[PDB]
Amino acid sequence: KVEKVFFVTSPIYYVNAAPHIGHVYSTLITDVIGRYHRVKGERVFALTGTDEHGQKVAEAAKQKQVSPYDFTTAVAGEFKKCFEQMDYSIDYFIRTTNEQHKAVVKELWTKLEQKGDIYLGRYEGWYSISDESFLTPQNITDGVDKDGNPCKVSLESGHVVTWVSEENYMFRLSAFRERLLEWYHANPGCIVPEFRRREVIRAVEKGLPDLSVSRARATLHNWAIPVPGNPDHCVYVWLDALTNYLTGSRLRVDESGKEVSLVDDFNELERFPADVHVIGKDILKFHAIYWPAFLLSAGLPLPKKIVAHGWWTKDSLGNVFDPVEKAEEFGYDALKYFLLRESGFSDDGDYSDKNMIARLNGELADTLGNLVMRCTSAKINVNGEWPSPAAYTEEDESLIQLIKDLPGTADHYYLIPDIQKAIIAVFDVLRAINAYVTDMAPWKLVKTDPERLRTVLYITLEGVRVTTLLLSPILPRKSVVIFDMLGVPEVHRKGIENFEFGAVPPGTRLGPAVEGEVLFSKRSTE
Ligand code: MET
Repeated sequence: KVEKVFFVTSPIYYVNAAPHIGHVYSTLITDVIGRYHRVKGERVFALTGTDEHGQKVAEAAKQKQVSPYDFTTAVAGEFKKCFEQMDYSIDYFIRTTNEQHKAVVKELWTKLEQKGDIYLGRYEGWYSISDESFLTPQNITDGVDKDGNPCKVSLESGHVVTWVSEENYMFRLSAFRERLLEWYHANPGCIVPEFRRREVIRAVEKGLPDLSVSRARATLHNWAIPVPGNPDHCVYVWLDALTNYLTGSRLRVDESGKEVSLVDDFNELERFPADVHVIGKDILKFHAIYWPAFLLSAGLPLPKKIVAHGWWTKDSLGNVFDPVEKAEEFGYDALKYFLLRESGFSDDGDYSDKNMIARLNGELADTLGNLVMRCTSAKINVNGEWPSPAAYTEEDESLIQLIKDLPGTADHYYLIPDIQKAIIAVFDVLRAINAYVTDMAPWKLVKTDPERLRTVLYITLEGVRVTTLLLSPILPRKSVVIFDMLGVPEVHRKGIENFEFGAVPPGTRLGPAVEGEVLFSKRSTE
């Protein structure tokens, strides 16, 4: 197609409470996608951040008896600390309190208004403050609040809903039904997974109401962006929030990660529109309906892909999963592996300690770690080098073919994107490499047929190198330890050139050994 910066985003999270696993998972997926495109040698801009305005946040700050400025700044700081500890490679962390962001929101608003797509009207209806979401009466039901009093709750989330009757600026969303439908039909990969795409089409097929994009300022505790030309109104937190993707695309960022300039025209930085928006299923409508509608109105290009995973962007009754405690217990790369291996586009995942140990011991230690140790062992690799292969048998070639096919396959999965499938494909090949090794018994060959061992060892090292390269966006620190052990030069650790079989030449020396070297140490079953 065209050469631009591959632009991948995560949602920006409400700062009403501390960061937790949902946020870490969403930002993980964004990080992995970005990392894979970097190892393909593409330019990448990965974006994450915090949603800091609105009633929900203001009221959370009121509950803690602190000013919104101090509260948002403190919780935003917790998010940054958390993501730093998680060892992501995110290019920029945006906050909607940022002054440049507010300028962008005002430019976008003025466009919608000049286009004729904003009018003064009224919203009279249900609203979820916890989700900052307007709801029809079909999407609420009966429940209770903390006081046990009967109340209405959202069908979507189970949060308490309230009736709102306000003069509001309205966006003409109803006018964009046909164009949104055209967009879904013409780009059948634009929403992932496919069943969520089908949900969006059905919802839009039914018809769209107009959307309130302002609120009376008192309702918001004056914690929002004023509407241009009307200081009695505040911009809807979601229109403000979605705009973070446009803002991010227009920020020049220095080496320490501070924003230093806002460009006038997004084309200047070549990021917009996003190639992938990573979201949780709870915020699908905002990204797949509202967002493209605003862009169509403003005449901005639309995103290429929205991927909605099965977790809730935001969710205690005596049940905890602390990301850092787990990572300090089992390792950071292992935890990341586990989260991405275990969960597809569903809540069907088993996140017990029992299952974590099984995958750690089974896949990372027994399948991958053991293979790395065998092909670098002094016992088997007596000369500590990549040997030069002799002639290949049919069995050799069957394995070589699997290895040559693997890049093209994982690449497709990464681009869906479906990271779980990309992992399963790589491990299928690791399993095949192990079976080959068992078959050939290279420990026996050292004594018996040194020439045969050359071939078997070479194919093993090259299968390990390639699988590891493809696993490196998922296991960034361990992929480095593995490449060091194999003695793979830095240049061969990225680029599509190095997807090819045979990229590291024979005679390459292995890295230095360490006594009792741990790649993935097993954990007892308790
Ligand atoms: C533009 S994405 C906004 C997401 C929302 N703030 C949330 O936390 O769920």
